[PDB]
Amino acid sequence: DWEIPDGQITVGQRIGSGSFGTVYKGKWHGDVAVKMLNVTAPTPQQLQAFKNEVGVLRKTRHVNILLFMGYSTKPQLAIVTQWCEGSSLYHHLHIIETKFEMIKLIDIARQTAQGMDYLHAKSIIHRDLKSNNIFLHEDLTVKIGDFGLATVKSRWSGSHQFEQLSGSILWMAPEVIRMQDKNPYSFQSDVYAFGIVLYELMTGQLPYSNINNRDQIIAMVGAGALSPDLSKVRSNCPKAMKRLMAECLKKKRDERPLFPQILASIELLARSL
Ligand SMILES: Cn1cnc2ccc(Nc3c(F)ccc(NS(=O)(=O)N4CC(F)C4)c3Cl)c(Cl)c2c1=O
Repeated sequence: DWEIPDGQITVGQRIGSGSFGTVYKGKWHGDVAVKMLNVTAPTPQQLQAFKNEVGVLRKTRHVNILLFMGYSTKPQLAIVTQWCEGSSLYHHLHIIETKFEMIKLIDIARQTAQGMDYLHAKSIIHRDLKSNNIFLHEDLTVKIGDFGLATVKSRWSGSHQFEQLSGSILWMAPEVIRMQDKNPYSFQSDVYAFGIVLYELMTGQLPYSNINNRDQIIAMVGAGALSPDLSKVRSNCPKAMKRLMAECLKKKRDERPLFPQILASIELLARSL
């Protein structure tokens, strides 16, 4: 069973407190990450819902997916994963401004597509792909996290949905902003978020960095009147990668490619470097 009994995890350094929980470094058969959920004590029905969502996590066994290791309840709800040695892509790109060579940028994109292709092959929609939950383990291996607990994060009363929106807006497909079309969360909305990660890798920037006001971003992207400025792509970005990024970012979701195609395009342009 995957529940870790209380008393076994030792909590260490606080890594950061986001919209939905706080991550600590921990000790449990070695280094681990422990994400304490920022939520009210669950009801019996909610506790079962939480365990059912852990069922989704358990479907993932792939080197580009952050390794689920266990969960806690009786201290308070928590998800335990491996500890990644290194930083998130957000930290590299936008905080410490690591200067990756293009070959490495493409390899990070390739591994991220590899993990997303695996998730979609297991019928998992990520729903919140973004660079601060893509980790570069040992500066080599991409690990994708923060897809766990979909109903917990989006449906439970008091799950900080307003703060989650602020933290996700830059990666959010126009139809997820509006929530009006049928099944707004889809493989294709994950593709759009991945296109924004491609924009981050290939420009070094967050999209819309000339628009100070998140409130204009949400309205203008949701109305179909704003999209990332691909003229910011670096001069050494392969044309085929710029073309792929534009496809993933299409406003009309039915026009975006899915990850087998994305992965194949990236593998091809990586050989052609
Ligand atoms: C520097 N450093 C190093 N190692 C880290 C490891 C994990 C996390 N965060 C984190 C978490 F602690 C638990 C669950 C998830 N996501 S998850 O529930 O979907 N998870 C994927 C499994 F399948 C279940 C995530 Cl992302 C961070 Cl933040 C760091 C970090 O900052």
